[PDB]
Amino acid sequence: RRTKASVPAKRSAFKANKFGSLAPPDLYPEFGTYPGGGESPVIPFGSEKNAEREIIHGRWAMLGVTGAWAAENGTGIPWFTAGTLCTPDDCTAVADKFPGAVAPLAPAGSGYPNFWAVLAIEIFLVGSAECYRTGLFENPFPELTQGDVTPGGRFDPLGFAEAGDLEELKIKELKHSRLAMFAWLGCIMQALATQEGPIANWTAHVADPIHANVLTNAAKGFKFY
Amino acid sequence: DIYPEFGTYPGGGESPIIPFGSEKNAEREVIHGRWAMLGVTGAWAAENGTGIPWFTAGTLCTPDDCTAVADKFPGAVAPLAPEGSGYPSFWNVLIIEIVLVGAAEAYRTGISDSPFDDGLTVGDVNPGGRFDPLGLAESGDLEELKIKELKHCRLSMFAWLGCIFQALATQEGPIANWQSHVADPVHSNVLTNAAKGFGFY
Amino acid sequence: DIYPEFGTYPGGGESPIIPFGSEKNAEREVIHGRWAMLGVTGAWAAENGTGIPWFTAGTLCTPDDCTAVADKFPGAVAPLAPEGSGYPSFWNVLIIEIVLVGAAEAYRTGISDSPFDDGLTVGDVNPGGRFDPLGLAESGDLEELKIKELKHCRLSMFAWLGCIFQALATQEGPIANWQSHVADPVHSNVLTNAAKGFGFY
Ligand code: CLA
Ligand code: CLA
Ligand code: CLA
Ligand SMILES: CC1=C[C@H](O)CC(C)(C)[C@H]1/C=C/C(C)=C/C=C/C(C)=C/C=C/C=C(C)/C=C/C=C(\C)CCC1=C(C)C[C@H](O)CC1(C)C
Repeated sequence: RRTKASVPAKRSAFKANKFGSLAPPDLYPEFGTYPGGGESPVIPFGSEKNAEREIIHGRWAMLGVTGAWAAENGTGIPWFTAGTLCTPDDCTAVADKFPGAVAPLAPAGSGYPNFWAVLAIEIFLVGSAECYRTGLFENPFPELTQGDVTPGGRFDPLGFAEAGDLEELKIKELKHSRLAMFAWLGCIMQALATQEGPIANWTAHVADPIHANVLTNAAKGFKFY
Repeated sequence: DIYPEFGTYPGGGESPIIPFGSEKNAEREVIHGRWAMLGVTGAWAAENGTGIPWFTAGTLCTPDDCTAVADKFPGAVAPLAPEGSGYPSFWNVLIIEIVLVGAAEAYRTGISDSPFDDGLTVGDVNPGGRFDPLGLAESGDLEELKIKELKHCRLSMFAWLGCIFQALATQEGPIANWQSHVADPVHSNVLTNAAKGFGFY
Repeated sequence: DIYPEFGTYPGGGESPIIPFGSEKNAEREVIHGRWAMLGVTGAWAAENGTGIPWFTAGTLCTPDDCTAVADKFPGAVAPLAPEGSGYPSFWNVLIIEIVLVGAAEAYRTGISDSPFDDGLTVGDVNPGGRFDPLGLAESGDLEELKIKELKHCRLSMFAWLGCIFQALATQEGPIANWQSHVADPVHSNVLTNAAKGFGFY
């Protein structure tokens, strides 16, 4: 073994070309304001960390809302009962839940996602990433900063951040984040009140808009009065 | 003294429990208070005169039918509707209340300019430019009347919170819960109803 | 490091989630922990001794009947009560409760003058002047002992919140839930109970 240290000179498989900002110069005409650009309309700004906490809950709630949406669209199972499928016992069922899946997580027969297997992989993968994101563990990518919700190095392979206007993209993500978190809260409250999935509640509300509302179900007590 | 009870008004001193924070919180406290005054008073009066619970009053007017509301007024000399049930409607009441309340709110806050064209100032509570056709505000002790208003604000809101939790637990009505309490003070209270499980345990 | 866990003692730190605000908030925290600690250990002991869940222990003692409490206490030589006479009554205890706790409260907080009048200062959570006859405050690393007590305070309150939410969900009791979980942890959990429903789903 000798030291080569040649020039890689590799380019991204996709590298978004400069597209700039696709938003008006005004960036938060909506209620409230992005952090670091004005005063919080109602709730007090708890801490500098709260902005990054908002971003993380936002991205997680985006992913959760889209997961509940796609799971109910593809299987019809509500998200709040999808946990009962994969359990220490009979986690075989959870396998075939993806429409068009060429193959099952559980091949026919014994072959299957075990709860503990899935769980052990889940801890070892997600916790590792969670730690690497925060100050726990260490930084495997020194070029990026732990504790920054917008690293933008290897984590933007397409380079949309640099291709456009960075801060308008940031606020766009923030607005999507807040929208999805509020939608997630609506989904949990709907699950509590109606015991039916989000897309089921949507379908009931669009089939007969005038009925199948909060107040319609309240007339029946949300199945509790 | 001015505020001998627990806590203090916005100018009196530091808040005991929740820090004061933004100045707008006082304005929200007054507006919420006034709305709770109206709400508690309405819930009382409707339950005393008619007997329907305030929380189920929502189901009573609906776009399927909103004629049960008509004529359900104590001592009503003048009927709310014609004999025709069709003329009164849930959406008819909804549209006019939307436009009226939206105008009132927008004028109070400054989303749209004041039609009154008076010294009444947006982002302000009880300007008193025209809202007080009688000058007992300025004739009487305006500060004393303000602290009295605020004490009633906090009382009415705390009572409204109690009313909603009683509706969630007792499911009988605020005034009806009052009647049960006085009828049997010792066998009808929170702790007895908790022993009954609030209808769920 | 004295406090290696997530948060830190008030004397030094930032209070990451909720801002620190007033120091009266820290006073409340300690007192809430010192109380909830006694509450959690009492619910533990009541469940172990009598099998009665804490959240319905008040059903036991009522204005008409407060005699059942006498035979509950395990291993007692004679009952609590005059046997059949059962002098202890809900009101008999209540008058005693209100007077004794009100005196203890007021002499704590300084609403009334301190009877001990021994240089003790009201509004301090750790007097260390008379309430430590054993001298463990005087001896040892007193600050380290404040840390341990705090840690126990926060743990006990979190366990109390768990106990109330388990009473609401499981409806079984804290130690009964503990025994169910220990007998079978895999198929007796919060998520197993959610799958079965909490009695409402
Ligand atoms: C947990 C998620 C989360 C987090 C961490 C934040 C944090 C923040 N937001 Mg965001 N936001 C969120 C949710 C959240 N928000 C949602 C869902 C919306 C849409 C409604 C918004 C809309 C929004 C706007 C429009 C603005 C902010 C602003 C801010 C900042 C100031 C507020 C603050 O520090 O106190 C945070 C304190 C709280 C989150 C406590 C509120 C708790 C209430 C009671 C909600 C509880 C939800 C639910 C009922 C719980 C259910 C429990 C379950 C068991 C049933 C801060 C960065 C402001 C800003 O950046 O200032 C410059 C600003 O202008 N946010
Ligand atoms: C929404 C109504 C409202 C608003 C806007 C305020 C706002 C204010 N109050 Mg008022 N107050 C209210 C309700 C309210 N209060 C009620 C009902 C009472 C009677 C119990 C009081 C009694 C009171 C006193 C005695 C004092 C204040 C003070 C203050 C100031 C302190 C800052 C503050 O509270 O933070 C804004 C409010 C919050 C952050 C509240 C968040 C909610 C809390 C944690 C819990 C409430 C439970 C909630 C209702 C549960 C709903 C569940 C249900 C939907 C199922 C501010 C002007 C202090 C002051 O003026 O000091 C200078 C003071 O001394 N108020
Ligand atoms: C009511 C009791 C109580 C009180 C007064 C406090 C107060 C305090 N704590 Mg302590 N703490 C408590 C509970 C409490 N904490 C519990 C249970 C835990 C265990 C998780 C802790 C763990 C803890 C740590 C680890 C740290 C603190 C810190 C602090 C300080 C910062 C926060 C502040 O000022 O706002 C106080 C505001 C509140 C108490 C309001 C909390 C509101 C939420 C919504 C409560 C959620 C649970 C609620 C009861 C659910 C409702 C149940 C109901 C339906 C029945 C302050 C001195 C920090 C500190 O000292 O910084 C230097 C710190 O590092 N505490
Ligand atoms: C802040 C502030 C400022 C202003 O001044 C005023 C103000 C009033 C707007 C105020 C605002 C406060 C508010 C309103 C806060 C509310 C915050 C909330 C509701 C946050 C929710 C965050 C939610 C997350 C992370 C969820 C992730 C979900 C995941 C992983 C699911 C995963 C998943 C899926 C896909 C389907 C399977 O079946 C199983 C499971 C369930 C596991």
